[PDB]
Amino acid sequence: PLESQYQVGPLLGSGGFGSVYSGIRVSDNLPVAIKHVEKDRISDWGELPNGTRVPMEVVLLKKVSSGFSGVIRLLDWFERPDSFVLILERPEPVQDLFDFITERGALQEELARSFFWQVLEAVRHCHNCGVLHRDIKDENILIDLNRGELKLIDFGSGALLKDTVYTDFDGTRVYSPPEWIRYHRYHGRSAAVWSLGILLYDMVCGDIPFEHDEEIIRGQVFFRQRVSSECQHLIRWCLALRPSDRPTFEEIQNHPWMQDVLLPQETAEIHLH
Ligand SMILES: N[C@H]1CC[C@H](CN2c3ccccc3Oc3ccc(Cl)cc32)CC1
Repeated sequence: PLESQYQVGPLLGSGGFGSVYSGIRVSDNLPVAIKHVEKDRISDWGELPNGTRVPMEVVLLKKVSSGFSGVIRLLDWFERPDSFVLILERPEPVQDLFDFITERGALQEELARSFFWQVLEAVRHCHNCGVLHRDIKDENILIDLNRGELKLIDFGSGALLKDTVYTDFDGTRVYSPPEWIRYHRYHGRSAAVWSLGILLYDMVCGDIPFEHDEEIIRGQVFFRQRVSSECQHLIRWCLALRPSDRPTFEEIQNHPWMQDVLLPQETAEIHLH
């Protein structure tokens, strides 16, 4: 019944994640995103609790989509003969963090603090649910412009969280940690923290800190914008070369730069209205 339940609108984007369209749920006019993925291009499968063969992406989304959170929720899904179709929440109006930064340049620290805090809360939620995102970056973060609320997208490179080593990685290279570059090995949480350091730098500097493998491995951070000593410190800690020298999520959120975070609505009033 997919074609009757949803009115399809314009294409929003396409890439390694498939093709995503704007949509409306006909039942109640709820704005949705409709994501199509060809079966040929799915290397990663799992099974539901009740147990049919689905993309791992659906497993992971189902695990994180219970209750409210800073993740774009899976509302429904459908199987077609050559594709899967996912129905996702769609905030309106919305802009991804990559475009937002591209247009406004480097973010004021107050705005970066609010945004970074919300990303931490969302990643914590994922980890709590037993999901590792593995591609945390500006283009996988949506901003609900009216509410000042950030939402994580794209679990297509994600995995079940585990305490043992990962030796596969399909995320974005320039957000990938030095242990991946050097050894093709990482642990979930510490690699996530590295990607968070890259993200935070991107927010306050308006560009990523490392372009080449050699710079990632060297791990020396140069600031191109005026950034507070406390923010520089947090970034440098997240980007520690040794995984065990990086902060835990608790330590990031208890860091002095992260004090007195604005609520999402206040952030929208001050910075987005
Ligand atoms: N850098 C990208 C360019 C394409 C869109 C695609 N998109 C999406 C892509 C992949 C997985 C889930 C997605 O979930 C969405 C939910 C809601 C909207 Cl409005 C959009 C998506 C977002 C920004």
